[PDB]
Amino acid sequence: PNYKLTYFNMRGRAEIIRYIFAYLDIQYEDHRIEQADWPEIKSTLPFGKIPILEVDGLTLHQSLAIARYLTKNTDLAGNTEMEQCHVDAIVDTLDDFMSCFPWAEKKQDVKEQMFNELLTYNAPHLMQDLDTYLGGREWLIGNSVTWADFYWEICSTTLLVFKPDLLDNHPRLVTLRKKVQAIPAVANWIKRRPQTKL
Amino acid sequence: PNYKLTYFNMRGRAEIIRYIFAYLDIQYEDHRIEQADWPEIKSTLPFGKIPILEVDGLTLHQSLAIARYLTKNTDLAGNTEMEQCHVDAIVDTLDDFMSCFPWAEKKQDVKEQMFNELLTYNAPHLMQDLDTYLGGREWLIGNSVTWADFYWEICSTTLLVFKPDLLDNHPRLVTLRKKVQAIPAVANWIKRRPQTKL
Ligand SMILES: CN(C)CCCC(=O)Nc1cncc(-c2cccc3[nH]ccc23)c1
Ligand SMILES: CN(C)CCCC(=O)Nc1cncc(-c2cccc3[nH]ccc23)c1
Ligand SMILES: N[C@@H](CCC(=O)N[C@@H](CS)C(=O)NCC(=O)O)C(=O)O
Ligand SMILES: N[C@@H](CCC(=O)N[C@@H](CS)C(=O)NCC(=O)O)C(=O)O
Ligand SMILES: [Mg+2]
Repeated sequence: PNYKLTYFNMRGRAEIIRYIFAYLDIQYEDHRIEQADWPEIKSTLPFGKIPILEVDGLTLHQSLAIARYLTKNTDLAGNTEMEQCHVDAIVDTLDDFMSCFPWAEKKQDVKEQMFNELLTYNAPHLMQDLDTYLGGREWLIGNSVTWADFYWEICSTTLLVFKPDLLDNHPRLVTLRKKVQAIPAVANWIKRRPQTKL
Repeated sequence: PNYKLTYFNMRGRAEIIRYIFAYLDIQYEDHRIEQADWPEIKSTLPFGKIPILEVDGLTLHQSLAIARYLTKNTDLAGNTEMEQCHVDAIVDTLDDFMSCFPWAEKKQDVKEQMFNELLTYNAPHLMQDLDTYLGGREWLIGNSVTWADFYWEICSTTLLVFKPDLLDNHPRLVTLRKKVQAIPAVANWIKRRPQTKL
């Protein structure tokens, strides 16, 4: 099966998919577009949003729907039906927060305001909830790595760009990040991927 | 299993779970709370949000994570892995849009203006995408009903409270609502359920 992933030249919402392809050792075309090219592609898409994944002439959309599809019947999914629910719940909780940021805001003063509010007021409480949820366990769900751990690592990486001191009082969440980053397939991708801010 | 759903006295984010329970003929306690008992329960919740589902003492959160868990290994989920991806993608698309509305805004004039803005520009754009995606086909995904159809009907029911003429130029989306509402288990629930605005 031939895979083509289309997104902007960033980690962003597409990176979870990039991690999953790397972990499962699946070859794919990593198509990165400029904003100048986007409107022409946008107009042809059913819902006009990216990332999209083309699989055998069939265009999938929604990053987490795609991530779930790719991890289905693999070791990145939950090991029980209930664990799969916990995986989906943690990912959605993270996705809910990341989606609050006005990534596409053109007015800089309004953008900086919102980022500062979310990072200063809201982010610390999410960290507290995540840290308590993890407890003293090795991974977020179950006894082995899932794509929820991937998603945590990806979200936290972007948050740390704007607020470097986010996990100062959360050593266990730092440990989880480093374990995800230590997985060979993930480590390899982290080193070779295009180095962008977001 | 012993199920207990906790949410406000409204359809809201919980209604998709209530539809699935009714369609699959699965018994559960539909616990509806007032504002008075929310702070007490909120403290016991790992992530401080509802709906939540308690399954034999084990708590679950995130409405769509719970919905997907309940539809596991049924035809409601989608027949193939690819269809299940389409189902997930449509639901997330609808959920993304419904999440844009300022449901908890206390400034009534601000709320009015933001609702009007979303219903005038964004809603019609999404409706055209949904309508063309459905085409002249019977259901949104595949040959039979999925919980994506349920979710469309639920979301559109709330949207029609604020803009009654939203689907007046989309007869195919009106037809889809009617088909879902006519499903015996859904028809029974819609008659039974408490009457609320949202
Ligand atoms: C052209 N520019 C204005 C558009 C670029 C959009 C952008 O910066 N996307 C972006 C950048 N960083 C994070 C997310 C994001 C949003 C929601 C959930 C997410 N999860 C991981 C990243 C992520 C999204
Ligand atoms: C005053 N406050 C305590 C009540 C706020 C509850 C409320 O109005 N929630 C609500 C009401 N109507 C729709 C949604 C909603 C939000 C996001 C995705 C959704 N999908 C279906 C409903 C829905 C949520
Ligand atoms: N919930 C969707 C959201 C996708 C989305 O909104 N993507 C943004 C970029 S991060 C986009 O397409 N922006 C360009 C546009 O809206 O025209 C997902 O996770 O895929
Ligand atoms: N993505 C979550 C969002 C849940 C959510 O935010 N629910 C609202 C009520 S509809 C809530 O509990 N808000 C927290 C609060 O204001 O106390 C889900 O779908 O379950
Ligand atoms: Mg979501």
